[PDB]
Amino acid sequence: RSVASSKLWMLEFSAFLEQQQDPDTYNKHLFVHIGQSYLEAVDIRQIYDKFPEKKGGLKDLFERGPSNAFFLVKFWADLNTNSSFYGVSSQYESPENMIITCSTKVCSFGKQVVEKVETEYARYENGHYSYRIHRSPLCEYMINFIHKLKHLPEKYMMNSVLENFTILQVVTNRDTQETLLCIAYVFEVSASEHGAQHHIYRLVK
Amino acid sequence: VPMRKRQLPASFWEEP
Repeated sequence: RSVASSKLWMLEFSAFLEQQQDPDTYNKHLFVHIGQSYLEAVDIRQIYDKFPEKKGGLKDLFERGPSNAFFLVKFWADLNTNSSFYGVSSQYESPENMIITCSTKVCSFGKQVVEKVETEYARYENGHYSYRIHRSPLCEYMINFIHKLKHLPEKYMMNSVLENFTILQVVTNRDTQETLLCIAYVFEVSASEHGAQHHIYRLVK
Repeated sequence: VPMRKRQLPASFWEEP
């Protein structure tokens, strides 16, 4: 029940706000998280218009495959938070030692507004290979977007606004150009008394 | 099209 293709598994993912009260005191609020503690399928035709669609778009990448590399995560985000650092962290494992590139596309009404690319290298770990993005800064667009949601009069408006906010993450083997993982993220405001939640789906044609 | 009227699993609207 994981975000895992033939060659790569995303073990952890989180986006957070860390507040430094003093040099020895930090408070961290997780907005969304996977990995802190069969998958249903979603028809890709049902979400195509919420992601970039043209050459290199979600549909185009999905058609190139492999199809077992494509996932849709629905996050119920915990927006209940009160010297600030907005960051993202993620961890991946593979049986192979590869040079990988993670591309993150922030989208508004299915159009790309930001593209962030990071090259990641492997560390040997217990017979396998580990890849990690540790505390990468959230882009200014994202920070502004979080601020905007909080200053909306109602949470009914938050869900309608969040319906047109999506993220597409593409992880590629830099040397073979193979799609190792592709995760499409959709959002809603959480109403859980147990914090942020998620549903992970396999994307199918 | 609003997400609510799309061909999606029942779980899509059921926060864990």
